[PDB]
Amino acid sequence: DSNNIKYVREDAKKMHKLWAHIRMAMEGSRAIKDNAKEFVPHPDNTKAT
Amino acid sequence: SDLQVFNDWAYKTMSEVLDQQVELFNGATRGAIILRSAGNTGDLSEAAFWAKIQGLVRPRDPYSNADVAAKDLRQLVDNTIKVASGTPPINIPPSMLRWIQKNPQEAGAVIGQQLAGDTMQDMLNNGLAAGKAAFTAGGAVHDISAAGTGLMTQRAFNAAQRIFGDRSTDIQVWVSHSSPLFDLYDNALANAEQLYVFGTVNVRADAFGRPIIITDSPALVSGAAETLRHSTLGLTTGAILIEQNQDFDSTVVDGTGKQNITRQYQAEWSYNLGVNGYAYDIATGGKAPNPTALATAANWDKISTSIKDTGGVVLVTK
Amino acid sequence: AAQRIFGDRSTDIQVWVSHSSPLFDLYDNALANAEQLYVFGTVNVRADAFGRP
Amino acid sequence: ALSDLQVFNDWAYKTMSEVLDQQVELFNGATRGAIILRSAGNTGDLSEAAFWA
Amino acid sequence: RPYIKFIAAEDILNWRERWVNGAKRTTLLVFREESDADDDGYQIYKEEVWR
Amino acid sequence: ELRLVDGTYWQRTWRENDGQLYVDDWISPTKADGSQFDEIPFVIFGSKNN
Repeated sequence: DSNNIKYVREDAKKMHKLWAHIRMAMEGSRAIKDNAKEFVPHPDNTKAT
Repeated sequence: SDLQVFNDWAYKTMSEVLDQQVELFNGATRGAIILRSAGNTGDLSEAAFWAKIQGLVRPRDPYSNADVAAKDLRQLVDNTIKVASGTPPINIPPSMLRWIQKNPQEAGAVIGQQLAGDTMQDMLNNGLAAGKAAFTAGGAVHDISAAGTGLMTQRAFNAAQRIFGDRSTDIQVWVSHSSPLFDLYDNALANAEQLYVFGTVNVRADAFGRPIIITDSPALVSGAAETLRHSTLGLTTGAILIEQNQDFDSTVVDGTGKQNITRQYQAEWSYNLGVNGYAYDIATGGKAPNPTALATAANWDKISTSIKDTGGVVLVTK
Repeated sequence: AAQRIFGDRSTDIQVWVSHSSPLFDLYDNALANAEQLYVFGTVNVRADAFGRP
Repeated sequence: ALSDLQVFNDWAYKTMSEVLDQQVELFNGATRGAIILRSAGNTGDLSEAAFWA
Repeated sequence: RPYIKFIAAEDILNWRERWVNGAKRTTLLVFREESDADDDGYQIYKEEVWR
Repeated sequence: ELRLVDGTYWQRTWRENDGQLYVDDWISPTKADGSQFDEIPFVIFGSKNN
């Protein structure tokens, strides 16, 4: 948060999340299986280690 | 929280881009420091010009000219050393969305916005250190430390005017550290000779129309505790030149055959650095100088026959 | 001296929130200008630190 | 004289490399079809055919 | 005569886009062309052309 | 950079070439007849409204 040309609005930054999920879902299955850890939680994190 | 659990990729602006002012190029310092993008080959770039003949005009004896010794015209050679820089490998965290290309959490997405500022800082610091070293080697240094506190209101600047002589009009930028600036403010805020008012205690100039540009470069700070020294240097037009070689580079690997995916990132680039009227002693120094090598005197030979043609004066205050 | 902190990036300091008594002491010091920094008209300046209110 | 001056020798990068020593243009067609070059993807490490002896 | 080509998705292998006069313009574009040499025999070869 | 001061449309440009931020002098694009502009020629369409 500096007086710089690349300052991004705090609201748009939060929206980037939903934007990223929407783009990830639209583009297809392969990216969803690349972000598996995000979308599908591991059934056992103890095993995930 | 997003730390080690990574709830929202949403990048953050308070990524602490840098901590020192680095916008001191081209119009920022009235063309005292030039940052162009012009690549060149090799590890050097020398330009040869005609030297000023010393005894061009001579007294004459028309009654008996007798013999007159012959004279030849020479060709001095400047220099522009090429400096190499790089970035140590950075272990990209597994939470980074490098595969995604929708401006997400890519490896270079965060390191790039940090690295722009850090590259600016490198160029500025190397330029300032090289300028200080060259001006010291050329004999254009004035040290004001035994006169009381060490820094005066503007009498210190008048000393550098004395050093540079009658052509001192061409000096119009004073790059200095923050501590000398605040000492100058304190001296203004308690004036022994009453030449200030409340409205004019915050003037950035030096009573000659030369703005004082403030940076916290570690090149301008020497010593510590009582041996603290601050180097403020006055630059002429195009005193310090920094030409980029437009040779940026990057690469991203992963943790192959590792317990965790230790993704890494390296970057390497280069630029040409040449101060006005001085030549880097490549034979005495190295092919790709270190920051210490640039800062070391006797690696900077004075080419011009007059100090006035060389651009810059170093002032040292405690 | 406070502005000495923050180094070069100290111009971004904007506001000096303070108690009344320090301001009144500042007024008293301004009225007692041994240094020649004020006249009668410009002695009640609220903003003092280089344009900082 | 030329000693006072600094001589700067011209240089260039021809961005070309010597290709090969022996002749390989004969590899197909040039030798009346004696040696033929095809483009066939073959699995395994072998290819067998028959003609009923 | 002008000849309209057809280039597969797998053959286009380079394209560079910049601003020329401040507009999205295509500067570089490289694609692959594939031919079968006219030798004297009956064999088939795949001579390759890059534009 | 699109800016609007005193009812005038101003514009800049920042370019990044190997870790450097360039800046262009402020310019005011003008209409064909002249008279500059009074608004920023940028519209943000969205699902709800512009």
